[PDB]
Amino acid sequence: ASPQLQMALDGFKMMGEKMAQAGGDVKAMRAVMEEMATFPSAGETKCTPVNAGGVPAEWIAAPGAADDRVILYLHGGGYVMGSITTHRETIARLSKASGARALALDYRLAPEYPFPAAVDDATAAYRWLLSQDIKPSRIVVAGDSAGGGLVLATLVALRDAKVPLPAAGVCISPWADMEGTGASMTTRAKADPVVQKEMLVNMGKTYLGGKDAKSPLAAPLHADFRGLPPLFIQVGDAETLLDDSTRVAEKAKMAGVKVDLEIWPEMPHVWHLFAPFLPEGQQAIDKIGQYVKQRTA
Amino acid sequence: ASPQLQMALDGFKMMGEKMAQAGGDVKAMRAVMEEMATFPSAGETKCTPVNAGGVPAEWIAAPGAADDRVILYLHGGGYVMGSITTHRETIARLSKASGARALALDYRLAPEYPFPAAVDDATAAYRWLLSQDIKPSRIVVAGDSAGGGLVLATLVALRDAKVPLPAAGVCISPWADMEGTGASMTTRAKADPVVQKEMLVNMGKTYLGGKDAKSPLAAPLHADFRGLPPLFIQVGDAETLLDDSTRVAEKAKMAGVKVDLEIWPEMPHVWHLFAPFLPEGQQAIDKIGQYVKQRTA
Repeated sequence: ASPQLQMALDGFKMMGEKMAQAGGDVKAMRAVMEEMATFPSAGETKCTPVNAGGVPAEWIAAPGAADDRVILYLHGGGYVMGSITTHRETIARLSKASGARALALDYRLAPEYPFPAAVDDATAAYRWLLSQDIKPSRIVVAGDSAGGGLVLATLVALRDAKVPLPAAGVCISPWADMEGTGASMTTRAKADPVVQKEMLVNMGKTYLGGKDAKSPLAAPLHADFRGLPPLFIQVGDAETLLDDSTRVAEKAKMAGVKVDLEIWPEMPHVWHLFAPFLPEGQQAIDKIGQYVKQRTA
Repeated sequence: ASPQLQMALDGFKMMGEKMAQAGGDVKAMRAVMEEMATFPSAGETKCTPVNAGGVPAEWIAAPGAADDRVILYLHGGGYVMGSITTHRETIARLSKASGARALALDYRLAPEYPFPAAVDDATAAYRWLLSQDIKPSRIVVAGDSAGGGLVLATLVALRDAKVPLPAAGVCISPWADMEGTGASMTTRAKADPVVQKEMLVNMGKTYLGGKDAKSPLAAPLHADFRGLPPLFIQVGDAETLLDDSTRVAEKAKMAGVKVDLEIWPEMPHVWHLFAPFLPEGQQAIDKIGQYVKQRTA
């Protein structure tokens, strides 16, 4: 609302500053994000670890979510950090709001497993879902920041490989440009308390392992969008990644894709994560909820 | 349990500044507290307005909560502000954690309705509960800050009037001493982001109506405690009101009252109010749940 928004902004502002303090050290960075993670929904949420075609994963089901309606969820963390643990609360709420069971992927991360390890797990995971006899028309592939990028990458890979595509793709504050050439990397630098050009390019370099920064599957800004299923893109105005969402939305419509873009005024990066006390976070999760139903009916 | 406590502390520090910038403007102050309050539990909580013996009130029942087991909840806000609206969330979490239906009072506030109106509403609300065939052994009277105070005053007044007493009383960071004479007004003044002596003595004066500050039903540190039911007192170590709790716990013990005092390290004033994201918030509420449950078996 705003004393709520201002809690969340100082929230990231502190996350943002412990980030800097970890330096290049990736164990530290991982701990900064894991320390912010709580799971207040745990008590009423069913969690079942599972191997998703060789990808460590977890079924996350809010009460009376359908077995046969499925979100394949791809967590953010710059392709170097995050885990089922950091995003578990958001996924549970998306499950509730959508009446769908989530498969939350623990996909391999950089520097240990650089690009395209993440993409191969996502695709492996999706192909596993089809193997379990879940209809493609009952699945949506959803993710935030890096994982929002990985949603586009994944759909592109799947379409290349000629695998039945899913009912839609949901991108929260997606990261699609590895070089940070977006206008918003300057016009939203003041407003954004955590994502900045330098730290993001550095995280990109780590993901790429010296491979080409314009590789479609790593930087889906530069990917071919023709034939992808409907895309839902939520992004905040107070985001250096605003123009990853604006440019992807423009390019996909031009390619004939059905896109819905929401630019949430004053909201910061993956504001969904502050859902428990930030009304906009839960509002944004309820909109995704409805989208998944109107797409999987 | 620290990136979260730091968000909470910043929360209070923002609130404390908005308090100071209303001056003594009571309309404005009442707006600061409404600003900060949300009700994320609303969707699963049954809320029923009611007149409680000529006191505007609300039944608030979490799922599972029983009709015949009740918390008379008495909200904080220094006897001048707060409402059912400010404390709805904390009250619904106390409802779920305790498996008890709660009655939230919009008790009358100074300076429109100075001391003793709050105490007359409280006791009027209590006797009404009894008129509705709710057994006193199935009642707990619970309150935070000013409302913590009001729990003590209410049990004193009820005992003096020979009204059959409830199973227990619960005081969260209770305000017992109108003159702020405790060691913690000096030893915890740096640590506590929200309660300072000056602002609080001056807020007592508003409640008192120039009546005596040692007045037992206004300052229950000075009340006789002999006869009162069991008390649960929870207070933060990072609180100027810490010694209100320790002093009240020592007097009460000495007067034969079965008293359970918990000092919570680093925690600030009514840290419960941050339960949605602050884990020690929800823990503190979970304990009150267990206390109410064991005291009403």
